[PDB]
Amino acid sequence: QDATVYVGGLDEKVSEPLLWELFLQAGPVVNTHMPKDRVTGQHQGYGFVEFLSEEDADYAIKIMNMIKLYGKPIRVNKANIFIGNLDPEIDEKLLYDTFSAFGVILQTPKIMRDPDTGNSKGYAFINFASFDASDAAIEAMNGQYLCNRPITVSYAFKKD
Amino acid sequence: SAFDLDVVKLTAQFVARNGRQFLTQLMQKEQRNYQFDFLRPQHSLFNYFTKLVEQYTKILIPPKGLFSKLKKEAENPREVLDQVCYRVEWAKFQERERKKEEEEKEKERVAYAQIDWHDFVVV
Amino acid sequence: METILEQQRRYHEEKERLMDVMAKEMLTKKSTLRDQINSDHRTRAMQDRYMEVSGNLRDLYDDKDGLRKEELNAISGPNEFAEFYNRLKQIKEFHRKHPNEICVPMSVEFEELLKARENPSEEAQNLVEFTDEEGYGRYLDLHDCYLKYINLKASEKLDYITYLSIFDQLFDIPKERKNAEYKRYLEMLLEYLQDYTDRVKPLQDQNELFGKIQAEFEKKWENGTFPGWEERAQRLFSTKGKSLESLDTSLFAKNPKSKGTKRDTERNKDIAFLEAQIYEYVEILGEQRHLTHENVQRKQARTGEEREEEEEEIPYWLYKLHGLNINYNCEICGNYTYRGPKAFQRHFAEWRHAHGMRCLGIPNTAHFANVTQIEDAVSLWAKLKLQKASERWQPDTEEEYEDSSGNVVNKKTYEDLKRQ
Repeated sequence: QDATVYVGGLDEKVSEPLLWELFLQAGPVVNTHMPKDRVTGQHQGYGFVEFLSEEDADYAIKIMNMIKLYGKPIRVNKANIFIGNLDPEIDEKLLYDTFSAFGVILQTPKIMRDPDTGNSKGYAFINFASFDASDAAIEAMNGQYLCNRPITVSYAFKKD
Repeated sequence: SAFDLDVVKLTAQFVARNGRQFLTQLMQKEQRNYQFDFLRPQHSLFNYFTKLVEQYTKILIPPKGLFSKLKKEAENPREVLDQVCYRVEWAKFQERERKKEEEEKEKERVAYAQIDWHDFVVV
Repeated sequence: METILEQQRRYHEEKERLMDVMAKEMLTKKSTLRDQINSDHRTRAMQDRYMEVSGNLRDLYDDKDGLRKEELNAISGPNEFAEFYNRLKQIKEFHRKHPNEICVPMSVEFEELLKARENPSEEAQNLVEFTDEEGYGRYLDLHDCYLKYINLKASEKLDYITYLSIFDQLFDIPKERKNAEYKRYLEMLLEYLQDYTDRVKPLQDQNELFGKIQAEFEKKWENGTFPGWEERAQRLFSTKGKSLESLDTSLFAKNPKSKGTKRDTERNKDIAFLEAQIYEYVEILGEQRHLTHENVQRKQARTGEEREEEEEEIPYWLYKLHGLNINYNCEICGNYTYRGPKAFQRHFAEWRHAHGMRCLGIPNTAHFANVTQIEDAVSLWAKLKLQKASERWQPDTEEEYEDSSGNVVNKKTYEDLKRQ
């Protein structure tokens, strides 16, 4: 897990030897793994590249971070408001700093991860201090231009 | 982080003995080729340096132990218990004020989510 | 050292942290009497520590009056500051962050969820200062005092209710003589009552209460504290009456009243002070004595069981064909028990067997696949180790120390011979 780098944000043009060919300049990528879905039978955008040394994986994570690969925000990492279609290049501290401009955050946010890879699932949950920050996130942040990924902010629970 | 904290404590001790706002022992040190990034207010350590300077100024008070001796806080446990009870009452009043502010914010959020947003009038 | 600047601010921060801990202890609600007594003892210990810190900080003002002339001088300044900065310009190779400058006194004055006790008060226990019969200040133990009174009176006609009725008197006639041996038991009963009063309220000032009791004993009890309408003025030491105040003032400095008797003011002053302290403890803790008497009456009126309850509180053919009903003991693989021949070979190439081999020390080699033993595993790891083939690069240096003989110097011998 230390020598392997988890890549997120892969489109349909990216393939299993294509990621190994793109990561060959960063370091000696020994193997590439792409988990296939059960309903569609294709990649879900997240994969793994197992290299030989941990320094090559660190250089690939520091070089290929927030890159625009196949029209997709590909990024390598070390393997009541709901935000969907978020970029995997952002972290919890980066999401807390991005959410601090609209309103005040009550605590540190959390992002959902896949049970197989564990880098990024695609959705996240963040809680605001009051309902005014949630309304400002649903008015402004729900549709704002993020890092090559259109996010969507919505209410997790609402009572009619 | 011990050397930076010691430098901040030395700057707070040297700046508290000044007779003016700008005529201090640290303003002339900035022009004497001494790098001090904690003097600018843009850094996060400046908020702690201001609290250290405030504590150094409060350590120079006449009831702080320079020319007088405290008798109520040092020789009366009942006065300390009354001060602790007053601090607990002030904390309870602050918690009640925060609960009232949260209730007012919830009432404003309930009133804003129930008003009609289709009756537009441009005058 | 900055004793007037840094040490005074540190003492003020410690006093503020102690006051914040006392306010957090007083703001929290209580549910039990023993936990409340432990919190009161911890608050009393924190108040004593804050008073000691204030007394230590209040004495650091002798050199401050001499150093204030040099500290407030605007002619000085950045010279000594630059000298201190050059003294603080040492090697910064100690890459270690210390966030416990103010967080450590905050954590020392706090408690945990498993045990509600502070870090200086971690060794404190309520069972070392109070007995089980007292109930952490709920009642008072009077069985030993009643046994001592029955041993001193030499009679079995005094029960616990009679002893409680005799001990309830404050200014009435005593049960025995004042010059008898009952004063030695009364002094012990007063010394126990003083400790019971000091244990029932640790947050109260015991020294101020003792000084007030001494002032009331000296200024009031020694000057006729019980006026009448021999009955006008009574003396506690001499145990005699007086006609008027002038006769009592003339007899207060008399020769039998000073030292010419066995109950004078010279020898029987401590017994009178102990009796006054016992009377003050009975007047201050009368509700606890009434609760102890009610508990004794409830224990006497109960039965034996009530007193004990109060004191206690499928394919078999396929199995035979595929190779079932058989196992294999992989000792190197954690001594696991595998299946038949199908799992036999599988047991040599797996995660558990690999972890066991790695923990045993032998590397996972293909030749050691069919091996399943300890001694045999070590023999394989030794004999199948790096044999004579592929030696250490075939070292043959033959340095030029002689140029005509000597070549046994290896790659390191000739190097050391040619270096020096």
